[PDB]
Amino acid sequence: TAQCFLRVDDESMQRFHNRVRQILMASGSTTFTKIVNKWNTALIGLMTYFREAVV
Amino acid sequence: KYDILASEDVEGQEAATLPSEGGVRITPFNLQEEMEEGHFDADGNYFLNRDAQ
Repeated sequence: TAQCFLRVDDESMQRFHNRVRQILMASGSTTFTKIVNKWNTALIGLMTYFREAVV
Repeated sequence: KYDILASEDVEGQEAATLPSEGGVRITPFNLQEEMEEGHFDADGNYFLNRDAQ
């Protein structure tokens, strides 16, 4: 009887973008493994909470 | 700030004098020049002295 097209809140996209900005900005002298670890944490959180909304 | 590693820490920095050979340049075996250009860190990074000119 209906459909429900899904999206991600602009607030959520901005929050994730700001998280990645914190990643890059707060780096300085950290190893590369820590940076990629934080990136993977952010990506997994976002993409397992918003499964089809990301697509 | 992180203590810049000494050129003795790496060791084996032979004081080569040849500037170039076969067209290609000859890098100095001593990191004094690179340290002057931009200091290393305590763990082998390359914080580069900002060239404001």
